[PDB]
Amino acid sequence: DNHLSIVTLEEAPFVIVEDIDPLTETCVRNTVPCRKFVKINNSTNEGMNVKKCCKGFCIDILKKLSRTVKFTYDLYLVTNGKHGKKVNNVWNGMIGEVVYQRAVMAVGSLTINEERSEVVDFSVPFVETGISVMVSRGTQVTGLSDKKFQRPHDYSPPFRFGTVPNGSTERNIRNNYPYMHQYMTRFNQRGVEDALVSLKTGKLDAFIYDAAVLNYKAGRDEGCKLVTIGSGYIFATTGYGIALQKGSPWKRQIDLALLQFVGDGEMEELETLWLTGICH
Amino acid sequence: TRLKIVTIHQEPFVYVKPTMSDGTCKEEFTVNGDPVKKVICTGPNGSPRHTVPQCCYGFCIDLLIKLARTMNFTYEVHLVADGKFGTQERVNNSNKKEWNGMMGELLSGQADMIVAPLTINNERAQYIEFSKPFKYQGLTILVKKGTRITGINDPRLRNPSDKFIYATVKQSSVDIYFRRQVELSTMYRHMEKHNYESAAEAIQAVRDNKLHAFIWDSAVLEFEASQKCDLVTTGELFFRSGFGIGMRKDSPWKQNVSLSILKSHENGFMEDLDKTWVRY
Ligand SMILES: O=C(O)c1cc(=O)c2ccc(Cl)cc2[nH]1
Ligand SMILES: N[C@@H](CCC(=O)O)C(=O)O
Repeated sequence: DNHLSIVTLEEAPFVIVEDIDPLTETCVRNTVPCRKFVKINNSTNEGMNVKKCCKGFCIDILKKLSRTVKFTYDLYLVTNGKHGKKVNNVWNGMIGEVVYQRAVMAVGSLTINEERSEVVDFSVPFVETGISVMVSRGTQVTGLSDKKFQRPHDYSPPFRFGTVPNGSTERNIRNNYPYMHQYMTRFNQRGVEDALVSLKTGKLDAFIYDAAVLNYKAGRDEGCKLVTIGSGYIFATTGYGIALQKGSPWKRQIDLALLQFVGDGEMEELETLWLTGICH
Repeated sequence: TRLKIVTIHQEPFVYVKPTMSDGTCKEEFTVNGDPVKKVICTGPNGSPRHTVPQCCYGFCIDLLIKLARTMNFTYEVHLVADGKFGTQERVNNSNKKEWNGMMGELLSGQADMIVAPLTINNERAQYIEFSKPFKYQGLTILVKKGTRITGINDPRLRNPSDKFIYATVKQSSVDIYFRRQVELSTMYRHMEKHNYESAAEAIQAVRDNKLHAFIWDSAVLEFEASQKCDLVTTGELFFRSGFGIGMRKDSPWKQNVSLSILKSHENGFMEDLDKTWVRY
């Protein structure tokens, strides 16, 4: 068939989830239908698929691939985890939906890394990302190898920095910098908006996270007081890709379509439309 | 069994210098103090193309040495005989199209791998396999220190006049890219009045206030701003893409080359090459 199950995850501006208009029960404008499984209560696992609408940069990518590669789709939001983590040797999140064949492809702010590429096939990257470091203007740090991060108890008071756990950023820090990682779990942040609030009010000195999201947040920080270090510098450069099952037949035609959007200027215009900010 | 690697002279990714009078490579050192790793690469210097052994080094050579040790293969390097990256050109009589340059050598089996700053794009990916990018790049603008250009959407570029002259290299990949985009027609028309024959000449004209802005590869331009401190890059990158290693379809090395590149991004090896060869 060419009707595909596709999974995504909310993360502005890549994927933004909205309520459907109640009278019409239709998604209009630049949005597309998506469903999210929502539990009735905490005692059992009975639940309802709620009809929502989805928009954003990755959704515009999905709409373009659907026309060019010639498929239709049932988009749903992942509810078992987030982007993807191997937990007790079992992948959850969007990666897990693809590994375990509930989804033919995962679309969103999904970072390409080595361990995920052993269990899924990724498209070419369609947006550059990596790891950036956000601080309040004036906070001085050189990069991920700053001694303040690498050996934090060499300093008094110790530098306060954290990430949002369970994604590719935390996985990367765990693999390369064991002391830094175990130190920073004290400052784990539930999500990006918690972390920005913690920075602006001096409860946190630095927030380490996906470069594409941080550079977007910096570009519309109110007051332009939050900045990424090194003028938007990206460590461990990679990209977001579409995840497909190993050996998927869609991979070649998705890759070529994404590269065609690059060569026709369409990727440039989508970045300008969704990822521009006022601050600089 | 020895992989035939083809590459091209393109600083700072691949430098090409003569051998010493005994036929060895001269001992040299990087800023960081480490010895520069050099490999012998044969190739030329309507003329006859006498192939003679030369020295090759830089970002791409460092990468090759790492991939070879990592994936356990031996290699011999030569310079592309016609000196081109690779475009499709019509054979005489309008029979078919044939790839020239590194692309033609890879497809005809004169090489097994392209290790070069080879832009990933749709036309090439139809015919060869690219790794995941080993370097994410795009276009930026080189200007005299002091000059304020926000990027490709700056009014002095969108609304051109003789008061602010900008240009690229004639018949380069950039020139071709601009010519194909209808939304850039106004910009192409101004550039074709002023395009230069080589990057070196355009960079010199920026120095001598005959060109106000040079549109080119960001990696090259950041390398240039590192050296000559009267020039800077300015504005957000645009028309982003990446360089990939090129292999033939269903080559047995494709997946492991890509995983090794992802690994080297994630463990800081690639950022270390960026520091050694691209920025200062
Ligand atoms: O891959 C291509 O076709 C191509 C064309 C260029 O002019 C060029 C210039 C500089 C660099 Cl670092 C890479 C390049 N790649
Ligand atoms: N994009 C990341 C999530 C955010 C992060 O961990 O930086 C991932 O795919 O895991």
